[PDB]
Amino acid sequence: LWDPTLPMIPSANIPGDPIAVVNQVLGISATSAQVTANMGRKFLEQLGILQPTDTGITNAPAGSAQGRIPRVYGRQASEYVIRRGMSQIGVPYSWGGGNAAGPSKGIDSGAGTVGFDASGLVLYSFAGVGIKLPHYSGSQYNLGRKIPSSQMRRGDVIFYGPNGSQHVTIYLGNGQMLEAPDVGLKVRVAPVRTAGMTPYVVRYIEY
Repeated sequence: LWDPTLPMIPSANIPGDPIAVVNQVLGISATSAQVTANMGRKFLEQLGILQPTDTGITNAPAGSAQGRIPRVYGRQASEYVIRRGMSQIGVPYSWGGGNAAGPSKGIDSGAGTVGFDASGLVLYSFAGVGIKLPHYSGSQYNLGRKIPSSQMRRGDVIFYGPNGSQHVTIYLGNGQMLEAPDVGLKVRVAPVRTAGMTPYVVRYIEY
């Protein structure tokens, strides 16, 4: 039922729209959704397609094959997401860690450690193009569009455990995935594991 290489428990479940940026000097703070909207608007502006109605949030309604980002720009969007995640290789794992702005202090166990957990890394990566994801893998599994796992494609998101609750990674193609794996390790590229994998992956960006 679970990937037996990792703890056989649900991943950290961080509610709502957490504060992502705190600047004590300037006296400001902002949430993950704020940062994500701002990045989404910048991305749309860089494609030449920003509209006054755009908040910057680009998610498709769950199950729809139509999101805000045009299909002709989806490969570019996906590659930007992957670049963002890959830039984090070497950052420590932290249980509960990460927000749309970068690694962060975790929760519970991970309260004294700045880093990413699996769903935190995924949310950070996708935030660069305005795709807003909750900080819990099981909730991430309910968004986006399902693709059969046998047909996973670079940029799709792989899940593990019941309800996708254990672990989540970004598929890179060629049998490799980007993940924040477990305590004492760092964000890494690793071979895809099939044990405990859900029968679908999730696609957030169409192309």
